[PDB]
Amino acid sequence: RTVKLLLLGAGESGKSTIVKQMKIIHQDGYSLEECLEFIAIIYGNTLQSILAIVRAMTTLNIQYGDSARQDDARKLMHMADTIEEGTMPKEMSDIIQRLWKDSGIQACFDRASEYQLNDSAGYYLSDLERLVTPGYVPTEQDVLRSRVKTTGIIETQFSFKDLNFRMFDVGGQRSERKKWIHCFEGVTAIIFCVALSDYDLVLAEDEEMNRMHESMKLFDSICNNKWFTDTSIILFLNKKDLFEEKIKKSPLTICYPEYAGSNTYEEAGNYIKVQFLELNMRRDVKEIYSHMTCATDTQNVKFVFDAVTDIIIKENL
Amino acid sequence: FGDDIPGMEGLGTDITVICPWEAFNHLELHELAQYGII
Amino acid sequence: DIPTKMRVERWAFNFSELIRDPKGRQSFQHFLRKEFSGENLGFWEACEDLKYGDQSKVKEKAEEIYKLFLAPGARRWINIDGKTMDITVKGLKHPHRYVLDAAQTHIYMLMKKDSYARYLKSPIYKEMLAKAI
Ligand SMILES: Nc1nc2c(ncn2[C@@H]2O[C@H](COP(=O)(O)OP(=O)(O)O)[C@@H](O)[C@H]2O)c(=O)[nH]1
Ligand code: ALF
Ligand SMILES: [Mg+2]
Repeated sequence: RTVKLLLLGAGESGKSTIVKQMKIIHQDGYSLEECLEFIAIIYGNTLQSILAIVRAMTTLNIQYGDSARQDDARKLMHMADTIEEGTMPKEMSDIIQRLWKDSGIQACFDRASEYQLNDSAGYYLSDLERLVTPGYVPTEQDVLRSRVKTTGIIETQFSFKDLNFRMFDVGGQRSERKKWIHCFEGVTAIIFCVALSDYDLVLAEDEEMNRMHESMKLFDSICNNKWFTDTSIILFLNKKDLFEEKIKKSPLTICYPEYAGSNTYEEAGNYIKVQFLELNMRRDVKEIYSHMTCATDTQNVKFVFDAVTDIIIKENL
Repeated sequence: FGDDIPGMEGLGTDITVICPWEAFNHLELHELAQYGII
Repeated sequence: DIPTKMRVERWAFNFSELIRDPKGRQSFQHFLRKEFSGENLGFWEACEDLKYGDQSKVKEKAEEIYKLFLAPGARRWINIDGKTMDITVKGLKHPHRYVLDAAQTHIYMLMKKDSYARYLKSPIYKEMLAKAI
């Protein structure tokens, strides 16, 4: 039988990354020419990332470790306007590499929760030399880590366990949610992605709104909706790798003022899971399954998607 | 026709902005097609 | 207007060639409608019209664009960040030729990076190549 599966969640929760993993795991994967197409995306992500950190230097009033960087920053901003989008000229990468090594920029980078910064900023910037080496070919991880804001509703199909999947990827920003209704008919299962590391961030659409609070409202509305009574709903607490690092320095109380547990992966992670699962005011009747995930980890996604398919199979009697 | 549905006066941003589909929560899935929402 | 084969293949050279072409934008729109993201192309053209249209209608046009693409919950609400929007909404208080430049660039890149790539691999585009004279 055919399975209509919806990937829902707030912006930047990991949805499209999950779709890439389906391509790698249950489809054709990525060819050389396909990987080469991500170069412009990656170079674009890299430049946007460093520019945001440079801008936050003034916004958070952080001083550079070396004053000579003030001039490098000015020049980077200028070049950013003249260079062809998606390119990384020798002169630009040399400037970016010097800024990245500055102690002030690093202090600013560590305070990323205070502004808007791509998730993979560190990943790309810390290895910029490899990315600008002649003959560079994006690896699968480089592709999975890339960032492209999705707009609209996109379908992808693949077979697994004798099931024909029709997986729908949607955009998560507020403006994109007006379109979600268009794929609510005959939904077999819903995977709701929550970015665990969002607990101390604010929305790109509304700088006053905490990202996790937004996800909670969305899950609350989705899991208690009449239209999904017969739908299997699975909660993916995504970005556990980023969360694992962030919980060491940023208190969960930033999101949940009452949290009295320790700021550790297990305890804080479970607390967040509980806050989401208890929004199901029908928990008695139907249960919501959950998994801690790392969407950029192929083996983790392969394993979790297998358990999701089992549920769907088990649920379809 | 999705924007011609009555009863939108009085509801907060939680519906009009955060969870848009909630404005149609009084409708069955088969009615969404009938009333041109989808 | 039936595009020649060379013209349609040129739409794949880069996004700029596709969107700068009347037939290209028409073909791209059929695709965006399929993905429910047609408001992006609609917004881009509305901006181009505001800039190079009758400069005496700027005020009207800007108010209409705001009502249709920018207002919270707008029928064709576009996907831009809070800052860009703030900048645009403030500028709209006192309209002008290039008042939507920030928003337009953001939306342009949105289509280029996401929708355009899929367009070139879609049945719609492959068919345009087929029927190409
Ligand atoms: N480290 C890390 N990055 C992730 C994870 N999931 C998504 N990302 C990255 O976060 C950004 C947003 O993910 P994406 O799939 O586009 O989010 P979507 O906005 O929900 O589609 C991309 O740069 C991804 O590579 C994760 O589990 N760990
Ligand atoms: F931020 Al998204 F798909 F939700 F790119
Ligand atoms: Mg996406």
